[PDB]
Amino acid sequence: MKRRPRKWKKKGRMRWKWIKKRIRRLKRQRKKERGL
Amino acid sequence: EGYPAEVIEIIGRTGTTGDVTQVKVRILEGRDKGRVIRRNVRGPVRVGDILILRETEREAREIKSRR
Amino acid sequence: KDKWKLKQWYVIYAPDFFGGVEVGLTPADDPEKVLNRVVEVTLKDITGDFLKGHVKLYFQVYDVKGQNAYTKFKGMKLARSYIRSLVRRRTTRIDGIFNITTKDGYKLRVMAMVIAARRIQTSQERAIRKIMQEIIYKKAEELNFKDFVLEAVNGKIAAEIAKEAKKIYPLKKAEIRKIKVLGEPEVA
Amino acid sequence: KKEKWGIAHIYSSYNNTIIHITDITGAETISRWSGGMVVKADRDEPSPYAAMLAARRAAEEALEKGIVGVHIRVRAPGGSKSKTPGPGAQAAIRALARAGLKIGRVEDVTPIPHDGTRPKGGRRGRRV
RNA sequence: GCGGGGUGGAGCAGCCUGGUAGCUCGUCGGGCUCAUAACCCGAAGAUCGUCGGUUCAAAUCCGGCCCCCGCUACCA
RNA sequence: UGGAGGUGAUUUAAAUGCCA
RNA sequence: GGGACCGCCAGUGGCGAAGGCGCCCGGCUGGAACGGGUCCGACGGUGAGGGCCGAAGGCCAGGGGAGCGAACCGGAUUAGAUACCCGGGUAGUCCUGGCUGUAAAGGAUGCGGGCUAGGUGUCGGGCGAGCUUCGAGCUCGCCCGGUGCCGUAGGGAAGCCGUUAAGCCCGCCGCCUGGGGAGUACGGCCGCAAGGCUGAAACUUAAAGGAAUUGGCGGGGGAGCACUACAAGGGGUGGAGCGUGCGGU
Ligand SMILES: [Mg+2]
Ligand SMILES: [Mg+2]
Ligand SMILES: [Mg+2]
Ligand SMILES: [Mg+2]
Repeated sequence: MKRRPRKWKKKGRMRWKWIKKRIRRLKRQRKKERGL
Repeated sequence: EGYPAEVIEIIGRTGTTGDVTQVKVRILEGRDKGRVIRRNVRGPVRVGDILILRETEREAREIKSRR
Repeated sequence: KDKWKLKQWYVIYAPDFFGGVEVGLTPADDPEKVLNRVVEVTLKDITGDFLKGHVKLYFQVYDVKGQNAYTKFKGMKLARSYIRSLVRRRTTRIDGIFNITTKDGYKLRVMAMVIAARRIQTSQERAIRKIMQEIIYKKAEELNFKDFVLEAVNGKIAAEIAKEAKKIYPLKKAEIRKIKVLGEPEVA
Repeated sequence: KKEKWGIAHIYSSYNNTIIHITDITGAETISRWSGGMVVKADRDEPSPYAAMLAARRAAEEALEKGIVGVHIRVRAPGGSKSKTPGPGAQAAIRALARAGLKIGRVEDVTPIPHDGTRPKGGRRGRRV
């Protein structure tokens, strides 16, 4: 996903793995969701 | 039942509340009569007392090198 | 109890080649049952001088003639703690596993081992292994079965591998370890 | 001769212990004692105490039928699990001889594999 | 054709086997922490719809009446 | 003198905190 | 009767471009180091777009399904617990022909050349002395190669590097230019799918990030205490009426 490794530092945010997985659940959508 | 064994050395005090005492004693009579074992006792003891025990085969569990 | 108290005390014999020397007591009711149990005993107990204490042997019965089970050889094993006391750091064991057969037709599988004094690269190792296989092949063509098992476990072949393998590199405790039988021939 | 002999297998665990007194070849059982038979609590199912008790009673049977002296064979579950013997070893063997039966060759036969199968847990261990 | 419970503020436990409504969420209050919640324990709390019978004696075994009422006659 | 690497072990139920 | 890995010797040990590679024997097969008064005669470094390999995971089929087992069904635990613990168990892991081309793919350090202190081990080869059960062995020097540690000149914000530079000099190449909104948006390109490569802007904020320094703390580790701590003992308050101090009305 063209990683940018300044984000994993978990300082004032949330994990990165479990944000990727949630962006997929919306790209799979705006692709499927009447993006036809 | 009445078996006495004689205290020949005090070794240390264990127990979560500092109560038992590591003491290597000798049995004096019986099917053993001469084997020297390892036990923890409750109360105060002096080197040279005459303790009774009741199993002559319990072999109490070892200490952290007394220290 | 009768199930217990109806048993009957058969006796076992050392196999014939060792020289019959009684070993062990076994309880059993009817002679059809005790014909495929096995035994383990040392070598010390059967005409054994102590320092062969760490050898271990096996016989299996093959017959029941009136309170006698005449045994038959089955195998041989060393002591695991014993060899454990050899392989230390900077020692580089050497393994060898081989199939041979015998004049009289018994074919067997043996697993003999050496231990060097140091570490050595393979091109001064594998030659040892080739040498062992060679000087065993030749050996197992002239001897009957019973006599072959005699002298290896007597402690004799060791004094020959530990002779023609030294001619590459100094070593310690060369010897054979475990012997397992495979089948038995068609003749006789 | 007149030398009746036998073999005692002793199988240990973290959770119980087992004693098996047998004939010479090993195929004919004589007396069998466990840990779950004598004591009750499952804290002390592995204690050395039940070990002793059952392991004196075992001799107290096998001593009548005719067994005199014994060889020992100790073993852990081993295999694809823990390799350490239970602490009940000296809980039986120290006391077994004390029950008057002799001692011969004594050995553990702990089964070890040359690269056996997969252990439990997996990539994170028993994550207590 | 029937047929069931007829229960504290709430789950109704407990009914031939007969004397203590029987525990459980909830209401008052007391403990521990610094203070809160979890946690602990006393208290309140109906007393079996109701008229009875049987029953020394009761929801306990049997009935009058009535609360609510829960299953009564489908596969092209 | 100080580490530099490896194998094992490594423990019930324990949540949260106005105002300058 | 089966299926799946090859224990301990094992070594900052070897082999490879990187991912990786460890039971034994026979065949086939690529590369590197060394020793070489051998031969060809500048035939080189990098490298846009291009082309190949690339753990595990998913998927196309066909075979195989021991142990291990997301999904899924049970008992626990709990204020709850769809998580930790336990008993089972589908897909996968396994074999043949494929597409996927994703990693902390980490020496977090692109690749070639010259030079600039000394110390200390260890694998290969070789040369030189000694021994030597004379063995393809065992010591000790010295030359050339890989893999380790300590530390001068110098260098860096400091952690620290030190001829295997992060020092000083000559080449070519790819990226970065507060922080998020964002690896999203719209558009094209390969994929059977899951997805992968290319990648902006409006606006919002005054700073996010690094290296070290004292202290507080730690359901981190050592050393040492105390009847306002426990252990071991003696006597009590809580429950009654009353004296007396607060709360509140
Ligand atoms: Mg960065
Ligand atoms: Mg509170
Ligand atoms: Mg816990
Ligand atoms: Mg390019």
